[PDB]
Amino acid sequence: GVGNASGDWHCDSTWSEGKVTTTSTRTWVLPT
Amino acid sequence: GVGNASGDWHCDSTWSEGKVTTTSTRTWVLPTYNNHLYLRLGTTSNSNTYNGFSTPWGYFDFNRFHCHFSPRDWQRLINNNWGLRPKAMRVKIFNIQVKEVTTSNGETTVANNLTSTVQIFADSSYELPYVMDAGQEGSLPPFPNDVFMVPQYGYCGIVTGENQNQTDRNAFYCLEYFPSQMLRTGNNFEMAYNFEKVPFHSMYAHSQSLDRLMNPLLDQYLWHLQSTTSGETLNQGNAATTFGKIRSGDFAFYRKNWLPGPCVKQQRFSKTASQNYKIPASGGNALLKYDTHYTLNNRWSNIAPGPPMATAGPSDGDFSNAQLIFPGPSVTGNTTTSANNLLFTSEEEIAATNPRDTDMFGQIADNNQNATTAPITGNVTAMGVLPGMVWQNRDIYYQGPIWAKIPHADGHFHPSPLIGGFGLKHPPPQIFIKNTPVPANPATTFTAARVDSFITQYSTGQVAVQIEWEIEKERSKRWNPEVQFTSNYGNQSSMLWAPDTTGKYTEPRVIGSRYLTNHL
Amino acid sequence: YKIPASGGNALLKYDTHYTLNNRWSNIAPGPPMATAGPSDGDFSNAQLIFPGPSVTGNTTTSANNLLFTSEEEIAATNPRDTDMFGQIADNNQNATTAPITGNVTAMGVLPGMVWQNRDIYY
Amino acid sequence: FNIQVKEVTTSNGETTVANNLTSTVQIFADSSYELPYVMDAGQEGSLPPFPNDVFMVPQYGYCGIVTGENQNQTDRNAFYCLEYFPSQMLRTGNNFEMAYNFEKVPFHSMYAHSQSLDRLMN
Amino acid sequence: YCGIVTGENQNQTDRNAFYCLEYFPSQMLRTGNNFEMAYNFEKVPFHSMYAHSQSLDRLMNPLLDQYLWHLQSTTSGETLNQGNAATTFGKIRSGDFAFYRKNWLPGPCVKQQRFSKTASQN
Amino acid sequence: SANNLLFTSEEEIAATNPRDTDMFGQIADNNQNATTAPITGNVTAMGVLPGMVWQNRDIYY
Amino acid sequence: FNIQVKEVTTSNGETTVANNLTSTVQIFADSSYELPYVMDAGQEGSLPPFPNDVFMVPQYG
Ligand SMILES: Nc1ncnc2c1ncn2[C@H]1C[C@H](O)[C@@H](COP(=O)(O)O)O1
Repeated sequence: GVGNASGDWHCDSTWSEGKVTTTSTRTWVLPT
Repeated sequence: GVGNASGDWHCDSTWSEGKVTTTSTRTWVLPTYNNHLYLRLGTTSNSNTYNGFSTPWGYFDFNRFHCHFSPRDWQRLINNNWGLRPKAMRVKIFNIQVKEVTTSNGETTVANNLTSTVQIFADSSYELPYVMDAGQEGSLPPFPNDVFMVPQYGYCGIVTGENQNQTDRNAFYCLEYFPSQMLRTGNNFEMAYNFEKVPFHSMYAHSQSLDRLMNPLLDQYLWHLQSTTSGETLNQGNAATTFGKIRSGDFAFYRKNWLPGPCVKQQRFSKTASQNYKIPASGGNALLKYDTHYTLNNRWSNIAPGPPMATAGPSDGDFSNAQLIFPGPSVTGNTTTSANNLLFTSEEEIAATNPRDTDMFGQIADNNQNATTAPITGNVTAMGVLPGMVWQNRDIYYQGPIWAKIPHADGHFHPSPLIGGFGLKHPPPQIFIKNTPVPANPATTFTAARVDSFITQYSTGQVAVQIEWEIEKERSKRWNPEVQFTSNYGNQSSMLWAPDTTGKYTEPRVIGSRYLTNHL
Repeated sequence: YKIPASGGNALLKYDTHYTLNNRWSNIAPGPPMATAGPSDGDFSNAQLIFPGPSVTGNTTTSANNLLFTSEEEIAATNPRDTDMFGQIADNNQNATTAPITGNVTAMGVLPGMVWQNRDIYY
Repeated sequence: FNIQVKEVTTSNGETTVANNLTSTVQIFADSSYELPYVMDAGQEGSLPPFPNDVFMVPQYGYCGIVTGENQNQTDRNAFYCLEYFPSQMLRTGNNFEMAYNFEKVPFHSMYAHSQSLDRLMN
Repeated sequence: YCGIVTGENQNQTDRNAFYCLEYFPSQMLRTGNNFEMAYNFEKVPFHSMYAHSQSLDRLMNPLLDQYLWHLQSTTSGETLNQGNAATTFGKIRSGDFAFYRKNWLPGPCVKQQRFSKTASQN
Repeated sequence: SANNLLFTSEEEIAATNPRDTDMFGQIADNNQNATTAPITGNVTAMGVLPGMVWQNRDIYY
Repeated sequence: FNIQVKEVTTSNGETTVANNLTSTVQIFADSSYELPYVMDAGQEGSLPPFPNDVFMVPQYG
């Protein structure tokens, strides 16, 4: 719907003994 | 959906035999801070220098008591229960409305932008520096029908030396690095939290004075030496020493089981301008230097109301820095000449257990007396805690803070905010909020430079906070009627504790919580 | 030294006391501290005094008729009653200015302190 | 136990004493600690050490908070009336009993240190 | 091992004690014999291996100002003993941080003499 | 020469507690009055007080 | 029902009105009779008799 957001802004890094997982979000502009 | 409200406005207090639950709602406005960018901050001023950052984010703060208690409620609470302590909390933000401003020439137009997002996250992890806790504006307003502006979030960084500058140690925390929820109208946010077991705050005044708890009728079975010589003259008399069994009446001499207080002395000033010595606010001898302060890393930090101590009553002509000062209804600006327009908190009630702010802790023999050398007593001003001491904490106030976060350090002793309140290791989390950026029309050919042209927006909605307080009734066996706080206001042209003809609302007096009595 | 029991300079004023709400309350045997042995010729207010068999009335001239409790045993862990806690540099020494030590009389508890409590008595 | 209530005739010159069998003495102990505690400090009245010594029960009196150097009372001062508490009534042949459990408390140290704190090193 | 020393003079009191290691049962080994033992530490506070990135005195939000007021000056001017009599109060504003009432006091403390690594300065 | 020695240091602690050579702070050691000037006392020894927070000395390799 | 919240632009000379869809009007009725009752005596504000008459909600004092 128009009124509902379609995703949450999460940027994160989670570290493991063997693997690290990176996550980042950004806002963008698109011209014509 | 766009058409449906996402929460109802309920403000309420429900009272139980054991627990009272407060609930209040308010409407808020959120600007766009710093045109969307984090800014370094620092000034170097000698006894003030500081360094840090200002953020594009804003936060909700419900740290003042009056946020959750209507005057009457506060009354009900304090005239009936001995202690109280917060148990659990839950918050929710809703009816987000994002506005966009056209800003035509001369006239600025505002219209809803339905598809716009404001982002909220609260951090449990306490990874962001806590600031909600001390001495600051931004808490929801006391009166329900008052809209408020969400405070901007800015944090301080460790300053080394008297000069402000940063070391490698200084750190930068970027709010965008945390995952946060994104809302649009029709979206809502909610969270819950549970306070940790904490000592019930004492809402009573001692009906006994520490120094004398003994039975007036009997006399100790111990003896003390009363006089080295005869007569009442200091250096003359017959040599013999005399001992005497401590009898009823010579109470000041009774050996007791406990010592009254931890203590730091405070300078005292008189509300009557005339009485004080002349002291400037600036220069080599600005007041600051003469007011009790603690030297930290080369910087004077003036001690805030200090280790709880007794203080002159509110009406008294003399007042100390130890007491907290609140504006008072009548005062118009940031500054005022006569202190008759201010409100003073006072801890007379504490006097029964610990030392007075302006007076000393006591006096100690500072010397080994001898027939040829007279005895000298030293005046004690600062006294750290000693085995067997018992003291009372500073009282809480209707408009005083509620909790404060206990510093993450190896050692802390008897955590109780000094400003008053409950000390928590994990305090209600700061809830952050910010309006997502949006972009003005942007150039047709690509440019790497970060975009800087944004549409102007602001948002508004309501937040609702509910706290569940655990309280304990009195259960005293005192016979004579207690003191209780009742208004007692004289005939008023425009009644107190209420909005007035202008429509303004202001709190008349500062109110504590210790009206009920209890013995030691 | 000569000291009266009454008047402007009655003993009370010179014996370590704690000012509470404008009233001197003389400190009872205070925070546990070491004290002269019972036999010793000097005694402090810190020690507890008991009548003793021979004493007839409420008052007596010679303290040889009284009984004194003493905490010599405590000496191993904490400071002496009549002596001080220690002495601290009360100044920043310098080639042109000599070092000054301050005598410390009252000392609140500090991290790492260990002390013994006053003993119990029959 | 073995409550014996006596009544005194008090004739002229001579005072006579005789038992009144139907008379009541009332005892209650309060757990709730609602009455100000006084038993605790520095005072006569404890049972005598020697068993075969009869003793006089102490009279109960309590202190009130004094504000200032001058004695007078504030609203804060309170009055506790013992009759306001429920208490047991006895007559000869009636007895009273009660029990209590101390709370866990640090063992009192009944030893003297054989080492001096300052030097524990080898 | 060290023994408790009474006084400034070394000598022993009855209190001094002697511990003889042979009085304890111990294992006897020869080549080919070995000894082993285990132990469990007790729960203890994690040692802090970090440096504070904030200075205690200022934890507040630089941007806002307290809602409390303090008295700033008894008189006008910047000269210590001259000026107009009136006392002035002011709402603690952003910047006058040294004046912000805080919730905590920074440290337990004992002063220490200071010396300079350059021989000349002392 | 002390240039041949190694010194441990607790600069890091400075954020929370007082400096070794400097004092704890200064207290009003007097009751000011129009005829009598205010005197501040230098505090050298300070026992623990309610609301104090400090760091412990660091460990070393 | 059919709540319609309007927002007014109020340009110069001319005042414009347009719907603001996301706006909230709040209603509660109190059973508990905790608020002083006034509906009862002698006063204008009741719905108009004739059906096709729009009316202005009375202000509460
Ligand atoms: N407000 C507040 N928050 C957290 N901790 C507190 C507070 N007030 C006192 N204390 C602590 C101080 C000691 O650690 C402990 C003593 O328990 P006691 O039962 O008081 O003898 O209680």
